Amino acid sequence: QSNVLFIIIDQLRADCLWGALADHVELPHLRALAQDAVSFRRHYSVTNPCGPSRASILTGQYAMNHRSVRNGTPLRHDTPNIATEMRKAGYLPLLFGYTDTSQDPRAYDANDPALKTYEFPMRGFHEVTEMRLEMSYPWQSHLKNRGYAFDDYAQVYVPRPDADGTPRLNGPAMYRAEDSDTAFLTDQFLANMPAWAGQNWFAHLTYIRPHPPLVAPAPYNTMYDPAKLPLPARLPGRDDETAEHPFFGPATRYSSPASFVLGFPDLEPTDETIQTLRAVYLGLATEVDTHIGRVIAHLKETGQYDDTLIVVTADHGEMLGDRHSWGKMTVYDAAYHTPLIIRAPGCKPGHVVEAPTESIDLMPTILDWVGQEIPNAVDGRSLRPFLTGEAPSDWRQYSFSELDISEPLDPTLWQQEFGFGPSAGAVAILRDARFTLVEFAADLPPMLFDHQGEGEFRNVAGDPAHAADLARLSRQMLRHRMRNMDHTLSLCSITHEGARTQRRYD
Amino acid sequence: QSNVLFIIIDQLRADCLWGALADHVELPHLRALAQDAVSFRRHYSVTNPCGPSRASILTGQYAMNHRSVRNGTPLRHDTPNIATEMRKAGYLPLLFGYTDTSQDPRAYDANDPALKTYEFPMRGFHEVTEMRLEMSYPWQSHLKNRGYAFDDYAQVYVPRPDADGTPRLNGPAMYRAEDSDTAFLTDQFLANMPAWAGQNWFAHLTYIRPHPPLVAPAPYNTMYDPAKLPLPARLPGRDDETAEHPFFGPATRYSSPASFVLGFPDLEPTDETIQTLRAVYLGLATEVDTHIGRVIAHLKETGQYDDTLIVVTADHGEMLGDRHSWGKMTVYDAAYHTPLIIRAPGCKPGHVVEAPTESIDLMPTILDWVGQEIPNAVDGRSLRPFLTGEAPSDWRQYSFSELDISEPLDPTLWQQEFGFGPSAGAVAILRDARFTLVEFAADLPPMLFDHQGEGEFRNVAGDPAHAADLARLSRQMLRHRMRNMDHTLSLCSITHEGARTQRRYD
Amino acid sequence: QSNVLFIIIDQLRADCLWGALADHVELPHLRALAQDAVSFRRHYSVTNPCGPSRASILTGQYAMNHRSVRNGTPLRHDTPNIATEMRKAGYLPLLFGYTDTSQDPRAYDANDPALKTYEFPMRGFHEVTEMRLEMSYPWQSHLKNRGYAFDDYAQVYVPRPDADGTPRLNGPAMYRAEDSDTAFLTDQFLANMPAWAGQNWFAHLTYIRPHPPLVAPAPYNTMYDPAKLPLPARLPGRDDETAEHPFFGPATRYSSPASFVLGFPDLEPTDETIQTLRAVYLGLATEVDTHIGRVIAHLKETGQYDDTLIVVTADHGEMLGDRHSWGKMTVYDAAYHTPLIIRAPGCKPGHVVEAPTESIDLMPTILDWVGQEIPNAVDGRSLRPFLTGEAPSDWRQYSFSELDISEPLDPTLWQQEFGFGPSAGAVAILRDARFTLVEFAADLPPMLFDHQGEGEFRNVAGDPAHAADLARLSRQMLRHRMRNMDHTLSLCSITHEGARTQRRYD
Amino acid sequence: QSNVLFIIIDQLRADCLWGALADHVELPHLRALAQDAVSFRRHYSVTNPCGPSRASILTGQYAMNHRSVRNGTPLRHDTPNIATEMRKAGYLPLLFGYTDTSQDPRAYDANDPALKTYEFPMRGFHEVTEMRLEMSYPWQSHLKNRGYAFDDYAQVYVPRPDADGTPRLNGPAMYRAEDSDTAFLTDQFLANMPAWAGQNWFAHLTYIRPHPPLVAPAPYNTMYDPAKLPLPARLPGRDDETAEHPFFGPATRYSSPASFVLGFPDLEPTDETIQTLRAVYLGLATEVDTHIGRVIAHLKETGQYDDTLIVVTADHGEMLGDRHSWGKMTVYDAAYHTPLIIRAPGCKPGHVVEAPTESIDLMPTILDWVGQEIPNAVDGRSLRPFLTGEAPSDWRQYSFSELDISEPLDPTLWQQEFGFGPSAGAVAILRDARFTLVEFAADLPPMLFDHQGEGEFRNVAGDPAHAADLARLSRQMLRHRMRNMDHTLSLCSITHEGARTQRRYD
Repeated sequence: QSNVLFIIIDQLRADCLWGALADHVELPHLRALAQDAVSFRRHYSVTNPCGPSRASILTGQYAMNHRSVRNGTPLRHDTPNIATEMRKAGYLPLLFGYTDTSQDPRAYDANDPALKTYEFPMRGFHEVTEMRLEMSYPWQSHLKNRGYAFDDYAQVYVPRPDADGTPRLNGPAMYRAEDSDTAFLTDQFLANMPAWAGQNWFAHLTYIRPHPPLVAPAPYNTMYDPAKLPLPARLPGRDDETAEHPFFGPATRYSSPASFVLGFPDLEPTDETIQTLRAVYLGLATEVDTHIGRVIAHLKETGQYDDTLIVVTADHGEMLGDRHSWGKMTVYDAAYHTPLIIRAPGCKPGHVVEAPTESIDLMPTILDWVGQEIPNAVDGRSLRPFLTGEAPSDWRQYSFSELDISEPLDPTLWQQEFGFGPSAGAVAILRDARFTLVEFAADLPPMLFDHQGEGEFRNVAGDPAHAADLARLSRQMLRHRMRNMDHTLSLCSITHEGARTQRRYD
Repeated sequence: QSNVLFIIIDQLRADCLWGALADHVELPHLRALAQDAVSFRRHYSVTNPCGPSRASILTGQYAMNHRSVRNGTPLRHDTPNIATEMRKAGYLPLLFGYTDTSQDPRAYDANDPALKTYEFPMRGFHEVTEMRLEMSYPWQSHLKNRGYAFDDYAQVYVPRPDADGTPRLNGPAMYRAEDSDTAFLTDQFLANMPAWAGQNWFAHLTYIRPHPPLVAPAPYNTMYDPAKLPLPARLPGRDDETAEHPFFGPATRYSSPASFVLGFPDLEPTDETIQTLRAVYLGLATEVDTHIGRVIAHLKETGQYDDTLIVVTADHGEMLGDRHSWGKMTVYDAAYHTPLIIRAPGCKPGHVVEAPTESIDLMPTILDWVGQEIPNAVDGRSLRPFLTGEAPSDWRQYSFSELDISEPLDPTLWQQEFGFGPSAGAVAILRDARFTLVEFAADLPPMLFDHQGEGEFRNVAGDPAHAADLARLSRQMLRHRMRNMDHTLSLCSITHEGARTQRRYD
Repeated sequence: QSNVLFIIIDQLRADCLWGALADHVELPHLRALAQDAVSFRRHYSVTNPCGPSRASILTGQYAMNHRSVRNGTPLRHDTPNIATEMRKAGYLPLLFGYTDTSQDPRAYDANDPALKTYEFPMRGFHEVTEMRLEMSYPWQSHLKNRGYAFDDYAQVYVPRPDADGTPRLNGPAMYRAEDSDTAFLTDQFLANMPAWAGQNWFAHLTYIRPHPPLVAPAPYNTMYDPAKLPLPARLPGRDDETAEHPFFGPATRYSSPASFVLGFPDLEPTDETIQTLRAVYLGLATEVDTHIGRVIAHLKETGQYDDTLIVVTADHGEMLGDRHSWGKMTVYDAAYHTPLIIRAPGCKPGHVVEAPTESIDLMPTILDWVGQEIPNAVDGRSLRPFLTGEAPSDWRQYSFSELDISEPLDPTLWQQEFGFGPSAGAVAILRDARFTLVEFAADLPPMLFDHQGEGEFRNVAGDPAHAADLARLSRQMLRHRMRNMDHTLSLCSITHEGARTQRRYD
Repeated sequence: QSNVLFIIIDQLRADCLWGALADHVELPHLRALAQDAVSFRRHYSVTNPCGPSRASILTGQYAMNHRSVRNGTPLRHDTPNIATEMRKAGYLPLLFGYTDTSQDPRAYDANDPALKTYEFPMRGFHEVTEMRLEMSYPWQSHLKNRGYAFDDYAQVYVPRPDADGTPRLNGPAMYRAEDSDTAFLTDQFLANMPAWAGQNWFAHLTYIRPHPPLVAPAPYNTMYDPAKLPLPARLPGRDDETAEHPFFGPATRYSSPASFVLGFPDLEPTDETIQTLRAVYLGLATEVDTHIGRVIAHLKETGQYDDTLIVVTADHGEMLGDRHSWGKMTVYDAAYHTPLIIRAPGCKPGHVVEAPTESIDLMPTILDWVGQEIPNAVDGRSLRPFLTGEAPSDWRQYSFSELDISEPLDPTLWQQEFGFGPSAGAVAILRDARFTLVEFAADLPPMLFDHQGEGEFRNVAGDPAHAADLARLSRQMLRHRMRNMDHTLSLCSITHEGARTQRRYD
């Protein structure tokens, strides 16, 4: 009677659902859901990459609090999360896919498998289908049982070359559409959900696609013509990007078209190459949509659609060639701006939210809706007021994101160039109505983007005419960090009668 | 072979040992130790009051990390501390006094005595003598057994009135000097240490005095003439103090001479009153000094002096009427500037350190000296290079302190006047060679004190001529927060072979 | 290169593989494995029912040590088990089916799903396929997706009635053979194991069948003619069984043919009924065998058969009408005597073991073979010496089993009749070469079965001619309990240099 | 309002307070308390020695359950004890002395001081004064400060030799009576208890004396003439003792007069020697008595006597030359029979209890009286009904004791002579109204003592006339083990609504 369906699409841009790229991709099921629900237009990931972003989404805390700042950085074992809190509400959190959680070494034996991968499922989640990108054993066994020939898992991602053996960038995937990673995970959800109907269930479905190595099964590989797509938003050359801030030198080098596909090691970043990858990515998104329609159809068929809290989002964005860069290890909005659709029984269908919302607001929304206590450790705030077309009077007027550009055992390109250590790798972003401020822990100058001017296309931090804006935004950023320190026990008080707690948000 | 003697005097100002007040107080044993050891002249508490400031000293972390931000705010049970780490080195940490540790409610039964007091001993410490200000059962029993008449513990702190019954502000204490709180604790140390000689011991001895309720046993009560003491450093009136920044309104109103003594509820803050309290305070510091000489004499007599790491400091300072304020719930240096003497076998005797040192540097110094691994959670750095007259090239160039002006269950005077909640109570101080910057989490403007100008006697943050200094120092403060986030697991990495760690400090 | 395949068949009698019933059932794959491996002929479960038996098999301890004495009795969270110990060896224990583990309430939130079922998976096991008898959600969803009509899970177990609607006892199951519980679990193993090939895997496959509610899909339902089967071994009537020991009154009443099937509430225990249930049970065993052949074929096809430790056993026996009783809540051998086949690279193929072996010997055998330390808590001993046709000189000369006939919240039929409480429900069995002794914690007399006389068909404990045998066996039983008390820390010693441990078995 | 005073005298025989030795020793304060309270005449320790016997008293469990079976054998960290349970009731358990608790290696760092001694204080106890026999640092420091000359702690226990330097067996102790171990501990209790008056306190005071090395300060050393004392109860020679059962060979050889004193390595067990040790022991018991009178006087003086639950007992007994043996590593009653006096407001003064009581009954009595839930793990039963002169109808009809004659790292004299390992060291004793039965885990025959015949002076287990009594008592012993298995979670049940518990005791 009270179900929770939490879908995370890895790496889908907000502008593909609504915005600059929306008219160049077919997303009917996601657009039909938005039409029958609440869409959040100013929704941003609080951190990057995949690991820190998921840690934040699943714990409801900023990276400065949860401290799983990089892929492989452990998360404290006693950190309250959506699964642990939903278990207190009597739910068995069902997992279809991955959580990308780096386990606490203090909670396991040194030789335990859980400490050998940063793709490991988070404490509290009950895994029904394991579908981690680097280990998709059920999907790999499915392809082997289907009669697909592959001596290595990496061979599965190589696009089919031409008849003459010539490698083809947008060549169809070695697997048919019905045997794809997207189709298979959806099939596993539909093979396991029927018996859960009637009881209160919590299902967490995580789609990797669209995501590198970029390959799509027939007909999605060529469904979109690269020649009819818009070119990425970028300055004329890679050196013009690096000229805006020295940070962009390592950023445009971190990822490339050559690292986003398998079988093309010497791949040149030409307009033909860039547009092909862009078309493959969009085809993978239409494939995800198609399979999401089947998930929705199942809820309607079982009469469970109206009695379910549906949460659809993307973990982080993707540059997609924008600003001569790929991936999400950068400071531009496209790496953080993510779609968010929430359907709840009695919500305002077709309602569009313009207020800044954060990835950390998801966990408290779910707990609020089920009627479970939100821990004080949670930095995020429930989006429930927005569901009935309203809003809280004391809402955020800016959004905040973090990044870490250090790696403890293998120094990053930024560390090799600028010479900072792994305690000074933190980057912070503050998105104000007019400005975007970027501040580094390391000895790198701030970035300032004026949306009333050139926007993200010009770093104006060195301009003395913007000194008062720079000082005001940086104090606003300083205050945010001071107002959002670890609240696990900071609102508890030791009194003569015992320990007494104060609720963080009223 | 390797002993550790860690003495902490509560509320002793740095300027009493060396500085403005040094010539008005006799501290021969502390000054003799400084002459035979290393003195740290720019040593500051990283937080306040007692509880937070004790949590920082004993954990080696900033309050932003340990999160025991106010008296009664719980400290995480799994937080590494000097006692837990010394236990790994094979030491039994002996406690003579108090730690003022607010226990983790998650680690105890709801009705446990440990959760009813914020004066409770820290995990790992083995208590030999209990001597917490609000308790002191061994000392209270010593007083009853010696035949002192008192129906309430609060009666013990009331100064002896005149023969005619007239209350006397600097009246001698009810107890004789040999029966005092200072004498009794020293006697308990000397009644228990003889059998520890020969074995490697770690003793932690904590003197409350000098500390309110201000009362000194004969002859200390009147040893210093209030009429011959210098007046406090202050602006002419209370309104001049508060005109500098609104924070000082509630800050000068938080403590008073009337709250620093027992039996004078209507006590007027006259110059006669202020100077009397100041003379009583200095008399208690001299009595602490005489008893510390007995502790040193014991080490020399047993031939344990040369083979012992001696650490002598104060937890925090005391305004003592300076700037029309009392206590340590403020932002001025007198509340944080603390004496620090370190004697180690082979140190440079009489060496004076001018580099900025922090209270969090004590725990890593002890661990380094015993040869025990310093946890990555520790924000402080070992002072060991300074002991042989050297100094690390990458050492601190500024000091950092924090305060919390909010109370979750009982709103403070600042909360009542300024309207902020318990998530916005944080204050931060950055002490640069020239400037001191104060920044609030709440919507209160910064403070800026120029030490080449009027010093602390003028807040220059609103002066346009200091706008560039203000912006530069605030970025330096922002970077400090970003460079010192929780390091418990942030330097650990999940690899294909298991979890691997990176050492924080060089 | 070093794999572990651990198969548990729930409720299969030892005499079906080799013995009295072997010639009346086809088990070719299990018999082919025995021909190419080591068979253990005197193998007994140390406890009953399913829960305590599994607890013992998975922990390697007697019920007197693990204390999970009934279905629903919690097992201590820190109890070392095969999964926790295999995780230390670097294995991810893969679960296909169930463990029937009652979780520790001290380790979970009061409202957690893990505390609402005693079928919950054991700590350390990674569940790939959930197949718990009372909740087979993947199998129930498979039947629903296949187009099977059922409004209740209990309807799935009702045998197909005749054309005219007349209920038929050995009617075929509502599901076809390819859609059965046995077939489905085997399919899930084969859908997930291919990608594990090459790496060291540990797979735990648990078959419920043969087990009530007795129903078999076509053609297994009628494959064996009830008219050509031998009748159960029993005294002439139910009252003759109860006359041997008053214990047998509640035992023959606990289970019945009517409780072993669904859709026959008034089912009479006629010879026609008893033989039909017996034929259905044997058909379910041939179905299990058939699917085990597919598991073996997969290992051979992948070239993983010779490099795998294969362990095949049954958890507990089944009375199957023997002694006018059904199930395993009794003291006769048929309830405990279980098949055991172990194949290891380099073992003696076709070797038959006659020495008494216990269910607790499985966990130490696996750990020994992988080269992982066996905890001292483990009461069982490695069967590795028997694999090369040898045996240890200090082996057991008797086997030991336990049962609990109390229920804390709902008093059993034994408690209602004899009037004992839930601290006196323990029963103990000692199987000597000649005698079997049964001793009760409650005020019920012992049982003594002389195999050189009438065997289990006559309780001779009241015969004064057997007083010396009774006294000798009871002292042997007393000594066994005293020699097998909780060894978790009893072999550890606190010394002046620290804690030192002594290995339980050399 | 509700105080708990728990005094434990180490090694005081029951027959010294009332019985065979009572007329040869002055115990006025203990006898005055018995006259104003309830005395338990059939009170026995459930295990031995000190460590196991202290673990049973403080946990309320049999050694078969708590498993700290020898000195140095760790006790599980999560074992509920009197201190942990009293902390739930809001009490701070104050310790004056020792608990002799072997800590759990799983709960501490490998190098922790707590894992280097089996005299370490039990979890939950708040140590006020440390006074363990192998340590006693406060008492050793009291001795150095008072000016006693000793270069080694062992020199303190050497009796003062004659003027000519001739060693004297009953020579006065080096220290004066006012400086003794007994006097000093009492002084520490009285120096710390005054400030606890008014509040609800729980004080645990543990006197080592009477206990080896046997030495008494003047005038106690010679207060009793060894020539006027009765000789021990024994068979004529050592070989007569050992002829009764081979166990007594190593048991009479384990301790001797030479091992019960310091400075006499070649001490002959003559009647003069034996009687001298006996007179010294009785003199130390009289000195314990004088100091207990001061503890009682304090309660009366403060008006806290009538409002306090007073529990006075001994941990175990002492052979004292009886049966040619010393100490408590034996099976005779003198090693277990201990005095027990309980005073509670409203009890029947002068009431004498004859029912069998056990050391495990103390913890549940205290918890019951304070109104705190008794855990199911507790094997003991509250003695509260007996306090008002009543007796439960389902009370004990026999008492049960255990011993362990094995040592994991250093094989005992029994292991060396009989050849059994450290899993077979358990001994069990059952005291019936007429018989005493002794059963070994190792292959040693039982002992049977008829109290209507020769008592303990003849082992009658081999007599055919006692074969039926032997079999009956051994079944009663078997049933006791089966009725008292670990109850930590065995009465908890996993249900569809969660975990539900059943109360152990009626």
